[PDB]
Amino acid sequence: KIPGYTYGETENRAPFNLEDLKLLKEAVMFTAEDEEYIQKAGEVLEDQVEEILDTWYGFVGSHPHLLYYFTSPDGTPNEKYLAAVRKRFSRWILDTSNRSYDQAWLDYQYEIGLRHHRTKKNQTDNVESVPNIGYRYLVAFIYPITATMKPFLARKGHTPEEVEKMYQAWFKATTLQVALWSYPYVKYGDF
Amino acid sequence: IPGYTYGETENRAPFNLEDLKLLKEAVMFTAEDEEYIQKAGEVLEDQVEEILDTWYGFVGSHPHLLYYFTSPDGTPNEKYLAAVRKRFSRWILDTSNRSYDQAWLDYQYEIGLRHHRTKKNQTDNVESVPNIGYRYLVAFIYPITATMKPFLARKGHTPEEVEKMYQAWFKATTLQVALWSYPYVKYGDF
Ligand code: HEM
Ligand code: HEM
Ligand SMILES: NC(=O)c1cccnc1
Ligand SMILES: NC(=O)c1cccnc1
Repeated sequence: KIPGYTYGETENRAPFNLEDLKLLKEAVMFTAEDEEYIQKAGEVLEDQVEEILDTWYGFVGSHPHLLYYFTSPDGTPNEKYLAAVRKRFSRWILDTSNRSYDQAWLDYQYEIGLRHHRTKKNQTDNVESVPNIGYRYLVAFIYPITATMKPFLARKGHTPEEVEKMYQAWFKATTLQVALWSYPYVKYGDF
Repeated sequence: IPGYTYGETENRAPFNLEDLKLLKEAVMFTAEDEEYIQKAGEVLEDQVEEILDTWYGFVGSHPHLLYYFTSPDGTPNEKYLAAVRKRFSRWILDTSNRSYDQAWLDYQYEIGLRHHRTKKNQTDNVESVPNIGYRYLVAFIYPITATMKPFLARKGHTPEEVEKMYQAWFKATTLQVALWSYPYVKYGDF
């Protein structure tokens, strides 16, 4: 059992529903074709997760203002916090590819948003860290999380055309999710 | 261009150049991207109309998106659509041609304000829906980025050149939408 991973058993119902999701999927051009290709992406990425995680953790670790969000008050990285989050982050890669984007998925999207936001940050792992991750950086991270995925999608010998379809599905899915995570950040009624 | 007030905004941006430096690092934007975004402008300048038609065609095909240009009776305000189109067209050029400096940041705050209820519908003096839900600005990062790709390949540049121009475009779009969250975000959570 992954500590803190509460998919399917969240405290709250999401403030967005399956009709909201339908319309947001339309805004990111996500269709049944992307459902298929995100699943195929999962098959390609599954045994590569550790190397993907090292790439993403390496990026954050190389910028003091980014590693900042995992630090103790003394400004040093909380290693227990980093490790605990890494397990759930790893599972998120699989979820994106393997879960149906249903109400349970949406409820967990709200949860992940709440956990980056001051509402729930630091509570899952019971750590003393910085209180909030500025929303500017969640949007910003759409780029690195999307673009640095591409070389991994090509590592199993798939053609550039099939890599392109898996990559676009990943881009769309990343964008869709960060959009949802904006909810706890955005003034009530403005989301 | 009616309503276009770049360099002449009545507010200073709440984010400064040090904020921009750090956000550029977050989207992996470097001097290389500075070069390639400028090169993208050279490629895209005389393609703006076809680019606009694609983006407008996407919005027009979805009632929940075209919604944001509608009059209270639910019918599209074509004057609103046309006036915005001119400033949207200029935005494409600005992204490629402006230094990302204080003037640029000031106008980034302005564009955010104009999507938000703070200033939406004031620039063109129209009556339309009061706010554009922030969910859709983030969402639009995908279509605004992805649909640009074919246009960057249309002037005979090499695949490596096209890819670099496209990555620069992706970074810049992401960067800008991040900034535009400011008026939407609960005070102190940005
Ligand atoms: C595309 C953007 C992002 C993605 C896909 C992402 C992914 C994730 C995931 C899957 C989790 C675990 C959720 C769970 O508890 O099950 C998480 C938590 C976390 N992430 Fe992110 N994240 C993003 C943006 C950011 C940014 C910009 C930072 C700043 C360094 C960051 C730092 C953190 C921290 C500190 C936690 C732990 C939060 C807590 O205390 O519960 N994330 N992220
Ligand atoms: C990547 C995301 C987006 C980009 C790059 C973008 C770009 C722009 C630009 C450049 C302008 C003109 C700014 C100026 O006044 O100089 C504008 C205004 C406008 N956009 Fe967007 N936009 C985005 C998201 C959206 C979305 C999701 C909608 C919903 C349909 C939308 C609808 C509008 C409307 C209605 C205006 C006029 C606002 C006003 O009354 O001032 N935009 N946009
Ligand atoms: N490195 C990252 O992008 C990251 C790691 C853990 C949680 N959220 C984001
Ligand atoms: N079509 C679009 O994405 C669009 C058009 C005008 C303003 N903002 C966004």
